[PDB]
Amino acid sequence: QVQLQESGPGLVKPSETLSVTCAVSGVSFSSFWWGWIRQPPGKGLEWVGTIYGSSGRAEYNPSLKSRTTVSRDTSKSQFSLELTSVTAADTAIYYCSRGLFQPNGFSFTLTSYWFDVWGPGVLVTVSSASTKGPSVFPLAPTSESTAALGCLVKDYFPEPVTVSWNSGSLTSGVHTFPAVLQSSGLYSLSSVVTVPSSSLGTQTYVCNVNHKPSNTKVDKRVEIK
Amino acid sequence: DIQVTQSPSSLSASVGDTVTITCRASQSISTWLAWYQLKPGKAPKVLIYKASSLESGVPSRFSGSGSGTDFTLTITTLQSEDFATYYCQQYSSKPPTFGQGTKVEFKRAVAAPSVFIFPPSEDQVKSGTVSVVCLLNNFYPREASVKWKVDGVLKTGNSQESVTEQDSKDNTYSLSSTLTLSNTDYQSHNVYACEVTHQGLSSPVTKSFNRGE
Repeated sequence: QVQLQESGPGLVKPSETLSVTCAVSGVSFSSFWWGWIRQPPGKGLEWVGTIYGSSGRAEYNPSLKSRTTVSRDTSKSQFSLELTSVTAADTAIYYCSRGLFQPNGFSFTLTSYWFDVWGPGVLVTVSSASTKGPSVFPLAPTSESTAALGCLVKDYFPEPVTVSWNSGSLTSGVHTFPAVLQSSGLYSLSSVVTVPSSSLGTQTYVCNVNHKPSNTKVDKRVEIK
Repeated sequence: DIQVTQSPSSLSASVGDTVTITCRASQSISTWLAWYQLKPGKAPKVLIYKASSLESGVPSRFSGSGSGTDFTLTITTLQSEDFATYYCQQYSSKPPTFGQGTKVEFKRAVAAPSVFIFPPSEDQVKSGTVSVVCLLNNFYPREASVKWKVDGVLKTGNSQESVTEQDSKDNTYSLSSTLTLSNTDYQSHNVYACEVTHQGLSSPVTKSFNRGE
């Protein structure tokens, strides 16, 4: 019935303004209250703000009020969020939602909001780092039945990189780890694969690493030294 | 003002189980508590509002109870699609606040990590900056500890860990720990060791190499 779709720039520079918009379909936009909720990587959910579709009256989380503006465009069935002076603490999946509420039993007062429908959300990352393609180094191993090899994919920005093994033909036993942010501001990860030890001196292993934002492609051969 | 604390933060379960998640509010919130289900990369979904009303469409195996400060989400006879992260949320008073979340992950038989250590390639050595990588492959449960010892000296700082999401087929985790050093530093020591602690190992395993072998 109700559909919601967030959109935004995936990357915002520090101290600049983070802008995200939600498109709504399938309902009378003006009849409802609309909210923003965010989830920073590795942290919990945090309500940002809510706005009345009709009047445009908005409510903010006290933690963000000094930096936050929520708006709406009734003709477009959209509402928007602007967060100023952003830092890395503002890196988060930003969700739009509908906020419902009801009379709480006491005079003139209402509950706050629960959220009955949410969009899939959009990741926005705050960083001043400049685009950079990765460096790729072989991770080379043999007296057990299986052996591990891999590729270190280091010092790139922004996410993502894709890693395949032998142009895709090698898929089982592969673990490409979640990238971690270095104090550099650059990402690093390893992709590893376990293979039969007997195959080490006979088969070829190459990791294929693609980083679209820098138009980088590296093929690196991994072999025992 | 009002905070809500969940328990547990992590739950290991298997399909068929009946599981309960508790939510405690820092002060009374009447019945104004909602429960959500979150799966990686998908839209959050509300399960329960007003502490116990089921949202239409949601399976009746979900149920909520409680009032005042203490609340419970119960999933009876868990299905595989129910493995997810659950959040409670009070909406008695502004701002709405959420619990820290309960991740329900798949239980399996204990499996010791297979452990590997990779010295830096000669290409990386020539670059002047090196990375030593320790791999812990396909283990369960998630809880694992890695220590770096260089010539017997515990190295703290200058390493980072990364851990995979639970494997959708075999229910295991894998972990990397990456030690970063100038080549100059690297070259000034001999033995590099990765020492690993895990429930599946009755004694800790140490994988090491001699620089240059």
